[PDB]
Amino acid sequence: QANQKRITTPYMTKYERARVLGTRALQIAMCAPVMVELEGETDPLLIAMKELKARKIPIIIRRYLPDGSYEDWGVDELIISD
Amino acid sequence: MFYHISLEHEILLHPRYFGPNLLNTVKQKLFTEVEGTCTGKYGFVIAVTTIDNIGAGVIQPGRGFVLYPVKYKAIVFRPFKGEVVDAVVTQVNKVGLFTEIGPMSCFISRHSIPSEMEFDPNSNPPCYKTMDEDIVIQQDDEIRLKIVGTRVDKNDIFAIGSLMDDYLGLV
Amino acid sequence: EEDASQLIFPKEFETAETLLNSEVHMLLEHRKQQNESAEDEQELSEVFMKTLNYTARFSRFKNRETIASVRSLLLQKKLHKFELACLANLCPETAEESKALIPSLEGRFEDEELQQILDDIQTKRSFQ
Amino acid sequence: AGTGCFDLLLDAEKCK
Repeated sequence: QANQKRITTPYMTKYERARVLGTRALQIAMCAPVMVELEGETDPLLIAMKELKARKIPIIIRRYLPDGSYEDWGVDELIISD
Repeated sequence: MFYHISLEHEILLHPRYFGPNLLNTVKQKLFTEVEGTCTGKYGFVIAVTTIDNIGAGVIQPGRGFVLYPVKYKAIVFRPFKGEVVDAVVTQVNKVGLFTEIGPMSCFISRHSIPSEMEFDPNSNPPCYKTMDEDIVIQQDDEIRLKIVGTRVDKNDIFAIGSLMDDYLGLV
Repeated sequence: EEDASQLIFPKEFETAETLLNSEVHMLLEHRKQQNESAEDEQELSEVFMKTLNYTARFSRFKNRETIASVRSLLLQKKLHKFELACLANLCPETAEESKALIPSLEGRFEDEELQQILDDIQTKRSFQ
Repeated sequence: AGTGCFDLLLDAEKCK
């Protein structure tokens, strides 16, 4: 599939947001480096949401198409609504 | 026989290693694990020459250990049946010769040593020799042998040698 | 099920590229150079030791470009990679030694053409 | 279904 033309939505779905936040929160809880600055946050979920708001989550969403191909979107490339 | 081939491997990283310098840790982890190992499929794994590509991390469900496929070219040593190879005689016994082909141990039984050769434990080095002593096989000698058998044991291959046909034996 | 004499190999080793004890030797020497420097790295395995010593003892070529030339000439000759690296590792002296050591060469070449191939190998063999 | 209709991959070039 041509990465120059990705047909899927440029928005992050609610399910993508949910799973990305959960995954990154688990990664933080397992002592992964944090990409944003931290005032006093110790809850991995809060840190993951701060990273998502900052657009600094190092995860790629591989969206599968019904035909079998896939499209890779960086979390910073998608439009975060909520 | 020494091959250079491409291989696939998956590594599970403890989470402590995420950050800068991570890929170098990935390569060093591959070097640690696969080098020195031996597989019945690919024979012994001599060393990892080069890493072609690092596959994208995939997050496993739970347990968060990220999983990296690695494509890499490496040197392996895998004999085959009927192959003639240079070997070194490390120890001798009445049963036969235990020789080494690089990493591999290879055995030549007394029946596989030709009939002209008799075992002499009495020699200062125990050795094999003809009554005339014309051809004497003792430790450290270089020999040529056919691999007439290969056997895998706990991922480690050891072979069976034979000196029957022409152009074999002492070099 | 696999035979070198009958030239039967598993589907894993067809595109596999063969090596010479001299090629393996030089690559292992290079790997030894990387392990010597770049500290805080594990020492090479005892298996690495045994194979390095083996390929050191039987290395018939002590020079890089000589190895490359041996390779290149024999690739100009129509032969299997297994026959390529086996002949280069063995350095047979007589065409009947090539056929006894490598039975896969039965009927492939005439013993005179094979003999001159051998003499090309032997002349490229380096003194030590 | 929902959160399972896609895969997540680690972004090696962005962990820096």
